[PDB]
Amino acid sequence: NNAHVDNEFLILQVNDAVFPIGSYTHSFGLETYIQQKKVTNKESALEYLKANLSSQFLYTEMLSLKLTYESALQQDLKKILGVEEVIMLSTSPMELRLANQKLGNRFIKTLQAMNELDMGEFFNAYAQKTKDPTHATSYGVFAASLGIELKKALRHYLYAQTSNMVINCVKSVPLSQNDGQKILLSLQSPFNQLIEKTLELDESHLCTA
Amino acid sequence: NNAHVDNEFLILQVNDAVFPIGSYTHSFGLETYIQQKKVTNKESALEYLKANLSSQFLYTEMLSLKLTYESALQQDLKKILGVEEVIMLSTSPMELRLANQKLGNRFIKTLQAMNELDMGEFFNAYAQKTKDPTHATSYGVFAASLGIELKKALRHYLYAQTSNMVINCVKSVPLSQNDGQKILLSLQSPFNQLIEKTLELDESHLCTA
Repeated sequence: NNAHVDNEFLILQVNDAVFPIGSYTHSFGLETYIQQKKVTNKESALEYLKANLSSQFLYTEMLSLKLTYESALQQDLKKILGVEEVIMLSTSPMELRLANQKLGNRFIKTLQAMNELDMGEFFNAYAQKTKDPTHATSYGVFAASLGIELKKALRHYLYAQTSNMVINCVKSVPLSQNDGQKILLSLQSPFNQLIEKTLELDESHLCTA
Repeated sequence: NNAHVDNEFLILQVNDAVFPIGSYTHSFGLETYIQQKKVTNKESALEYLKANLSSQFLYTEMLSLKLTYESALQQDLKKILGVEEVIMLSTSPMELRLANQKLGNRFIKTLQAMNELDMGEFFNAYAQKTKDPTHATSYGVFAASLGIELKKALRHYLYAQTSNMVINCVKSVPLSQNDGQKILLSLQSPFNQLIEKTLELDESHLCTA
């Protein structure tokens, strides 16, 4: 059914800022750091981003993507829903939880609206049953369902999220556009460290940051 | 010098809509098609996009990217400048030519502002000598200079440009966001056809559409 679908383009399409699912929620956490004088320049923005990437973003978002990808390969819907339950029961404040659930639901619905894309029965079942989807967990199931390699799936998702984080810093601090690009370049080695760490973690580390 | 640079992330970074070089110029050509009732819905937008992609966008933009990539591998700056000369002497109207030159200059300058990225001597020389850079021609030299595979370089550039074309249609016609995503999905096979055709063409085809 997916002979006309090229995963090499589809992975760009679903990570594009124009993929119509709403804004990522990283700006929620950043808002306090600017008002309270912590993030003021390129250097302190870089510090904040490295710290964020290696804490909650790693132990919740990135890890959850890996876990639901791996569980989807095993057709273990119970484990996927279990992961989503842990995340929901750990996320504060409620406004952020609701924003995250909205984003996950919109990701699933936007895929389903593309009627000429067959997500397969396991994804169909996941979409029918999910109560607390997130962008990362639904994306993990999506990537596994289409046979997209895990490391690649992680790279594209990580870059897209981080581009959003950096542009939030550029607009909110504010910084020059050139400082934004220097930050993104500086984060490439951290990105590789983060992906390698993600592959070492498991359910026992979920939401532990 | 580039041990800390990962081309797999850099190619996403330079094709991101936030890469600070200004807007792509595809909307210039589209403006007439909407006012004059040609592009009115998803189907006619798809028709217009396929036609555009396989005409001037192929025989000027995509081909020029391939030509300057290949010439950069040969360290043939004369041929690169020759390609840019042909394009400049073929582009109408003057407002679009100036917009294209501005975009090419900004692409080069934005790369050069990232002081921790070494583009290499050949790129340095190209940047010193170029008179009529374009985004596609400068990107070709950039990709070859960093050892990014041609097909990959073409895929990321083609997707980014087409995402811009489709969102212009979504906003200007206007269309629903879902129709935009259906169009992008429908263009994946055309994309592969376009890349394969680009690899068959040479200087004798440049600007012939």
